[PDB]
Amino acid sequence: ASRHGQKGILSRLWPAEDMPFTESGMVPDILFNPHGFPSRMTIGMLIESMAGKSAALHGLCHD
Amino acid sequence: GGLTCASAPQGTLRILEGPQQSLSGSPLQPIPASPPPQIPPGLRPRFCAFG
Repeated sequence: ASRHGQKGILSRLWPAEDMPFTESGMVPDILFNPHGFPSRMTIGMLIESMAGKSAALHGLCHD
Repeated sequence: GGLTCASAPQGTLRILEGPQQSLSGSPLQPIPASPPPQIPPGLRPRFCAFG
């Protein structure tokens, strides 16, 4: 689960070489279907993703 | 030589002790409002591409 009520079982363990790699070499470790947003309207997860990426990038800690 | 009923009182006084109101200043908060989260100055990119 996330901190926004978005629960979900673990359905697969996707091999690390079959994951979509980014142009920076990275590779996600969680894949989250984008269809839980439209009906549940948890816009706080889409802001937490950006806040946490900015934190990990700048060494900061946002509130 | 006994006690008899006398004339009815003509008025009543009720005493109470009361202090007064000061000016309205309405000093809501030490550091007031919800101060906004904001940009650290300069920051700089902490990541580069390969090549």
